[PDB]
Amino acid sequence: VPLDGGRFATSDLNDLYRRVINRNNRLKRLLDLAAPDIIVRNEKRMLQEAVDALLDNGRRGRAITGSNKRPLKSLADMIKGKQGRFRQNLLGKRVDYSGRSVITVGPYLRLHQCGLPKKMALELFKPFIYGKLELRGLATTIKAAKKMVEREEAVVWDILDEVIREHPVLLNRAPTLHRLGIQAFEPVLIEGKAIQLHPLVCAAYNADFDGDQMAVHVPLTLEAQLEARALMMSTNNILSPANGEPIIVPSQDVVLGLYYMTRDCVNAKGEGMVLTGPKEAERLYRSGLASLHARVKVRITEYEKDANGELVAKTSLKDTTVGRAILWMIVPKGLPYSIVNQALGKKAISKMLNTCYRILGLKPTVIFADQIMYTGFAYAARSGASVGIDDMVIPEKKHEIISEAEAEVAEIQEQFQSGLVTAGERYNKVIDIWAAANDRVSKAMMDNLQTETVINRDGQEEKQVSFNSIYMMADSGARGSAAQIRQLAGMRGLMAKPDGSIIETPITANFREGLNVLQYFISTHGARKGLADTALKTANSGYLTRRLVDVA
Amino acid sequence: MVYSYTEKKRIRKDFGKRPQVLDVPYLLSIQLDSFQKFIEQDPEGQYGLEAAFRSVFPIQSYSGNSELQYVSYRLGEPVFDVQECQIRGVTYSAPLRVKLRLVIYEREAPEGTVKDIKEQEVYMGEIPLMTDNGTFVINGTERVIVSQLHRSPGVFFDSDKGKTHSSGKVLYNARIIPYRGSWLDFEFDPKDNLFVRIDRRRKLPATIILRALNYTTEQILDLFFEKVIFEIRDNKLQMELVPERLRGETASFDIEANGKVYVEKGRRITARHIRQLEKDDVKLIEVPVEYIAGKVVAKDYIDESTGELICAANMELSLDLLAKLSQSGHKRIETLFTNDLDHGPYISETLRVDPTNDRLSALVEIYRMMRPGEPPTREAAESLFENLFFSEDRYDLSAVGRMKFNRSLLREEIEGSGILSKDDIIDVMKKLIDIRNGKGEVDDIDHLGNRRIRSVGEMAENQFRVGLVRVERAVKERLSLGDLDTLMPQDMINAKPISAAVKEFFGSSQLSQFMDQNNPLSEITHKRRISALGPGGLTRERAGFEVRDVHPTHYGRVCPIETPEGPNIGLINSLSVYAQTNEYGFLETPYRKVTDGVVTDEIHYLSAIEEGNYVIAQANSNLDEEGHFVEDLVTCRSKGESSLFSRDQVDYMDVSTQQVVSVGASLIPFLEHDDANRALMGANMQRQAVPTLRADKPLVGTGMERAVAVDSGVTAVAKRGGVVQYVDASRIVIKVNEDEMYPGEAGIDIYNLTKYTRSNQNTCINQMPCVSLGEPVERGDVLADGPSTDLGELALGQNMRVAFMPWNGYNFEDSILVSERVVQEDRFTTIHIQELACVSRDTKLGPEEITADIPNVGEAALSKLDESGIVYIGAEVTGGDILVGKVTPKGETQLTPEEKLLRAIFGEKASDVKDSSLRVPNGVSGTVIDVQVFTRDGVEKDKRALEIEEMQLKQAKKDLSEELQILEAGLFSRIRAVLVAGGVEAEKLDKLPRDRWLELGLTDEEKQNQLEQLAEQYDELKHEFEKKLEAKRRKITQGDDLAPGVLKIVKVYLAVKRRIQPGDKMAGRHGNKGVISKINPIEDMPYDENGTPVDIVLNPLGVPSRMNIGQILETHLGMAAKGIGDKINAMLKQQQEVAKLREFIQRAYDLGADVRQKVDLSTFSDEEVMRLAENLRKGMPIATPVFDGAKEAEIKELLKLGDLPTSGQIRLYDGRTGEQFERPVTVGYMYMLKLNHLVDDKMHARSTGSYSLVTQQPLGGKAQFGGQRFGEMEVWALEAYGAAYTLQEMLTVKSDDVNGRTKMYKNIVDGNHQMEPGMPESFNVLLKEIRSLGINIELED
Amino acid sequence: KVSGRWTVELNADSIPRLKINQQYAAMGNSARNDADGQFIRSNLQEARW
Amino acid sequence: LPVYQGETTQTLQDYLMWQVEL
Repeated sequence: VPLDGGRFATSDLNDLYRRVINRNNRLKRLLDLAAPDIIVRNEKRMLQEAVDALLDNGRRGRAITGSNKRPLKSLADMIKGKQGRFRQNLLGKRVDYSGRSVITVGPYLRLHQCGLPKKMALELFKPFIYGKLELRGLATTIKAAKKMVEREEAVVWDILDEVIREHPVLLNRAPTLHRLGIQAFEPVLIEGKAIQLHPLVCAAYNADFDGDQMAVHVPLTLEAQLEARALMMSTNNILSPANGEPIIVPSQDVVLGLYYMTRDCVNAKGEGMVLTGPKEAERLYRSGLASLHARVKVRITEYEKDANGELVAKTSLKDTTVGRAILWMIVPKGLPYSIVNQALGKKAISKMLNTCYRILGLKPTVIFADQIMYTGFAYAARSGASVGIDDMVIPEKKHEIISEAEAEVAEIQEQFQSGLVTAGERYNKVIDIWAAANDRVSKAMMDNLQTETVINRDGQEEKQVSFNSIYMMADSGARGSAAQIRQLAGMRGLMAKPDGSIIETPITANFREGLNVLQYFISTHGARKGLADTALKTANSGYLTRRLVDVA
Repeated sequence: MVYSYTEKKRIRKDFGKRPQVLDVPYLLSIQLDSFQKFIEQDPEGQYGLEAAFRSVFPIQSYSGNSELQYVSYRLGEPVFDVQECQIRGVTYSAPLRVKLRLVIYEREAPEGTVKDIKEQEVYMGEIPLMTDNGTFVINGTERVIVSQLHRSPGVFFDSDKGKTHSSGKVLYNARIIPYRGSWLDFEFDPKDNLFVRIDRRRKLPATIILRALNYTTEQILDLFFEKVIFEIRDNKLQMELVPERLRGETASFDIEANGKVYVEKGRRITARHIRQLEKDDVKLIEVPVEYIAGKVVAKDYIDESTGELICAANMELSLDLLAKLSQSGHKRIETLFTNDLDHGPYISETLRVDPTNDRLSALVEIYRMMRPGEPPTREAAESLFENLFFSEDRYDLSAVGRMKFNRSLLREEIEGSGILSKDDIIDVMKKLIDIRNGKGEVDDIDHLGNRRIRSVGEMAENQFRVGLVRVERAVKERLSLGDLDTLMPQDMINAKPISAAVKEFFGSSQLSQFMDQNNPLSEITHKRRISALGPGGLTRERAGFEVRDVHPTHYGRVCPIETPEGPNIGLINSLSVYAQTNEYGFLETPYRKVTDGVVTDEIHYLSAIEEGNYVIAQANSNLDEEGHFVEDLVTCRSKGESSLFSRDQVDYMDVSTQQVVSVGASLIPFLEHDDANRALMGANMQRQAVPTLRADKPLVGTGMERAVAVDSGVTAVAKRGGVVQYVDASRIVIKVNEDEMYPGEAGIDIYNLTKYTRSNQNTCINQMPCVSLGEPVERGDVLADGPSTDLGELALGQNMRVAFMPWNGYNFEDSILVSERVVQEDRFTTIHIQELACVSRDTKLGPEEITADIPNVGEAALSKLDESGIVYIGAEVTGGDILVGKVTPKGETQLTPEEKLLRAIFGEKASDVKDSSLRVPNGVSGTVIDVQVFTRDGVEKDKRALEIEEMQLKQAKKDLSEELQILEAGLFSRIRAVLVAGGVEAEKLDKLPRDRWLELGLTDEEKQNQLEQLAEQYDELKHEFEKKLEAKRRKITQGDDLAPGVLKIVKVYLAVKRRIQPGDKMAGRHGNKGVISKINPIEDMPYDENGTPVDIVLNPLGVPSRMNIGQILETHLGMAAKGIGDKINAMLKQQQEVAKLREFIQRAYDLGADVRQKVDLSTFSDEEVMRLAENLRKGMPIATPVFDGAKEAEIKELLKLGDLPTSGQIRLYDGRTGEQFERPVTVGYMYMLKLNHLVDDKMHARSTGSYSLVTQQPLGGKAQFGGQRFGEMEVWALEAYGAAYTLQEMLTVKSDDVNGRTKMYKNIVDGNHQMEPGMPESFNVLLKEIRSLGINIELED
Repeated sequence: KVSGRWTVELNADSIPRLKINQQYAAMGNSARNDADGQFIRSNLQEARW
Repeated sequence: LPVYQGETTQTLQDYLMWQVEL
């Protein structure tokens, strides 16, 4: 491996050999000349040192190259360590048929599918393209086939679309911690440069659609293709192999859509309408009623598998809403209606999927997951569902609670000045009263957010659950929680941890009304602590996993 | 009233309530002030080269009576300019030459000098010179040297106790850190014994270091301990007890005092008893004999008659020994006190542990530690011990070290010596014992009063000193050997060692790295970076968990936001806006003095230590007109615990709200409404933005963009300018007015802009003029706009019209939906420039040549090549076309009839040459911007190399003749004026010069002499012009010197325009990033009631979970600003009168609370309003300070002025169905920026390529079409699936199974899909490597 | 070419060089055996030549 | 790190053998 071409300058494997060879030659030609004992013993000592350094450098002494203080890599150093032979032999090998790209979302896709760019394809499948071209008689010779593939002709594109058809390809997220980091899909050729991934499998892959990349590997033997179809297919990884809960569950922008479409509000357009159930979609789409209409009576034909291996119908006239009546179209046969006739949060649809899998089987539950994703995505967009400054409201009692807490703090400080209370007791009381004030503020803020006032049946007074965007999202569980809302409308709370302790004065402000320089500087210790904790615990978790796998 | 003629074009509205007191500093002082003082001629030798020389320059021969000194050093003038260095590839530096003095003196005379050789100076190396931007041009590439943050030399009493002790006991050690030399550590053991440790090696007993300093047991005892008299005469056995001095111990029995007994037997000691014993004079009181057995003797007592060693020092008294020592030795015996409660010996227990009692046996112990063998011979051990610590030229810590040492030991004096001292050692040990017993507090390493910063100049000085101390040895040797000579002072002064040391430091170092070049913000924040790693401090990113936290003393000194979020989080920081460096290197920050309630304008800089005493108020505190406080109770910081204080306790107040944030985090609008994590991420992602074609200002800013753009040095600012004469796409010339003009110059300032040059990141750097002809320009006004700058403001991104709503799942998690209009209008389009080079590399067969006579190639390939063989400028090249036609000679053609026939038939090829041409790498396409060719001296091929030469020569002639033309015109005007009223009209002078007819008037007055003098001056000017032109031509055509092998170099640059597409990564300023998932046609994109479609659709499900209310506030403010701009645009389109437009602009400028006074119709004329309105017609620029921004009420009010809904929401319609969305949506204008992670550089695919010679595996990470890495976790996944066949396939067929790869390829092409696994090659390599050791290994059957 | 009348230098890296060994040069006198002394003397002579 | 394990190149004989295999 020459550097400048003129001189090869072999290093780190031939320097030690050269040292040993020349020193041994000198000792051998000095041994037969009746050399003095001191000289011959000294030469033997240097020969011993040279051989020891060749076999292992770091153990005794150090041998270094010119202009670099780094030692040489002896024979053993290329066996042990993370840069040794085994850890490149232990599947540390690179692979031939592989490709990368940035991950992109494709919502039109179904569970057993992915979007593979045409530029990336026709390169991973090039031997197959050559084989098909030779078989169909479009290129009598390998050179002609190569030229035709290099020119990228329409026949080449048709042949690629033909050969890629029934051929699974498997994707792999870079940190693969459990089994589901590798799944096999059916490639669909897209015009672009980014791999399109399925939102449902994003949760298993732990992908986040911000610069994440994904590797592609092609199985070519028949056993490998059948294996990717029958063991690694993403339509076979329904349940988690760790605990047993389903690994596919709508999580975001679908939970919100289903929650919005299945909700009840009084005095909506078309309250008293009675219909058959197919008519709810015709009534929402054209005119007449809103998907939030109440007291709507629709006749639902349930199917229950009461008989052994056979299901029978049952027709009723249960009251429901237009949105639930529409979603009943998506819901399959064997499932009942009580699982739909509700507000349908996130755990509700997770239970829906679990019941569908347990009762019907695998194919109905896969189809149900796909249809749920489609309908949730559609209605979330159709709902508008924006966010604004006025969306998060601050309770009016916050000022009075802050004033009362400050007054009690002043009273405690006066008592401490009087000498009746010592420092630790005063600190504990201050913390207790501030925590109580924080809890009261949070309770008042939730009180304001939860309840809304509306007019029903000309009564002019009604209290039904609000339609605030932040409250709706938190309640549905799509994204966020009441604890995180507390920091947007209520107070930040104590938010104090220099190393372990707690500052007596808490942050009394939220992000809607801004923050002070002192408060914002105080609130950075926890952020830095958490970021450092993640960045220096990832490696420890990886090492624990490695030891577990090696021992078991 | 602010004129600011460059700013008067477009005034940015400010929402700043607080009044600014201190203006933002230079923002790049830390990088260039240190280097300026590094090479500054100082009359007194304190820092720089003057201090580096005076250290070890006086050379004294080994009793040779011949010395060497120096007079002064002078810095040479640089050979090339910065632009010349960058275009060439050489380093920017300046030669160093110092006048020396070698004096030889004769023998037998005390200091009798006979000859001096102080007549010639020697050049010793070149110092790389710093440019105007705090950056170096080392080897043609711009590099920045980061400052370091390490622990200041001194003494630190750290605790190092807790769980690491593993005994439930606290320890107290002490370390003395010098700036140079060895370290000294004084630990403690759970046995309450102290040990001395050097260089963190094996420990030693406590008092060996004391005994080495000619100290005996008696002095050590009397110095460390206090000895009581213990006067026991005539068997009285009485004790001189002082209750004030010693007390707190219960009396056992037989205790008496003056008058009544002090304490009854068996009674607890009481404060009343102590007070009574102190009030009454207490003489020597008797105690039982039990108190003697436990007590130890202070000194060694000797009997009066004989001198036996009875009662040895540090020995407990015995009852039997007591009688004989009282009878023979003496009566009063010196003893100790040794009370556990408030004291502890901790040394007398160690004295018996010492194996050595004499200094003789003690001195060799340190030698035994230092060197294992070779015992000393009474000349080595003493010399080593004296040279280790107490030598001047081997320890020499610092002035800072001595200052910290004296401050930590309560010493008034600050001026000390770099040598340690015995008394210093005893003080250190005494204070260690004091802190162990309880006398003070342990130190804190994270405290910014214990850590100092090292800038580039001082590390350069240290490296130069290290390089000079090496050549000093050679000079001394050459002066000692063969001293009988009178040669010039170059006996051993070799510049190569010093130059090699300085080049090694500057070029290849950990703290010297390529500067970021994709943003002015990125550059200006790389130059202010502070790192803890490097040659010192923290050796690795590991070994730290509380070092990387936000210490409370980081308030106005380092930023708690800007830091990377990777492995080195917390080890990389950025200075705040106002943070300055102390005299010794610590960090300061400015405050305003508060005197008896009022707040003065004066500014005091306080370091970390000083700020801990005074009570500093808060910047967000109300202020009266006179400087008084509104509220009696104000929030302040006292010692790290902020609380409330009255107005009579405060002493200082902060300067501005931007004081705690760096320059990166001060560009984020509404920073106080964002979480710390998201603010950190937004600040970190702002630096990665890549500039686009058309720069667009932000409608929502903070006011720091102007300062950042000006101070980044990326624009072209006008120095001493008055008016513009000629404006061009690449040249600006300014006619400086006479007010700012000094005699002796033409009066023309010329600026040559930088057009389309490659950056470090392969981006584009382009400057565009802003001024027009005849536009008056003041001093400090910008003239050009660098990358991502708009009229002198930092503009990195575009104002996109965002909408917050889910859209069919195309913005699912962090994906973005972008309208097609964004792609059509060429927003976010980016220009990228690459560098390709080829060398000739002459051979023994013959030199290689670029002649375009390339064999085995078609005429189509050589269509784009010139006669010389290199591409035409402007040609488009894709894939694998030829750029430079190079041929390598082969061996001589053989006499063989076959080759003879081939030569006779074809000729001109003879297989003499081989096609080793430079071709474009696969998947690279672009158009050639310009080429550059370099030919070494002595080679005059120059096929077409003269064209660039002539272009440069003509440009130099054009830019050099202008000043001469101006001077000649002035002289001609002077002649025409002095011939007035002399009978000669100006018509003759205008027609022909004629040297004013050679004074045809012949008045014999001063006129003739005046004409002669003017003719002489004109001749001198012409001669100067010719000399300058010849000098420029000689500097231009002189030729380059390259590497010995290299014969010539040709470089080719290609420019590529990259557009937006799915996969590309966008971002905001609030830590929100994303990947484009779709480019939606304009028809489908949601539209409002006026038919205008939004540009970008974003997911509203990130705001409540990431706490980014800054996004929402920014969109509302941007919507208000765009509404104002739209109203102004409509009024301009209606061609309305000036009065109404001016009144509307004034009403829009005066809106809000009391912030800033600015009024039209009194400074702006009728015309300036037109250009102001035409500039701010695409939106009203708004500036909200960091923590003093606009309020929600003011935003709602501003929305009302542009006739917009104050709620911020608006009804939208679906573009595909025309059905109105319920729950009205939020639209606005967010500043979106495009990051440097493009999908064009991310995709890679491979089927079969080139493997490595060893292990036969695919290469790697796109290194020439490499493969991808299956790993241990991936094989674990496959095994968990049970994928035996896929695993075997990935193991063998796709990898080093050499005989199986070809078989699988053949079977795939034939349509078989079958595998022949075989055996991997890496296992064979492993077997061979194991057998290369004496270990037999094989496979059985 | 130093601005006319080029001066010639040898190749520093390519040129060979030999250095006497101090350890063995400082043990010929100490050795009390005539064989060792004569051996060291002869080898010193040959090396210096 | 010192550069080692260079790439394998495709000479004429190897290319012709590759084409013979197919």
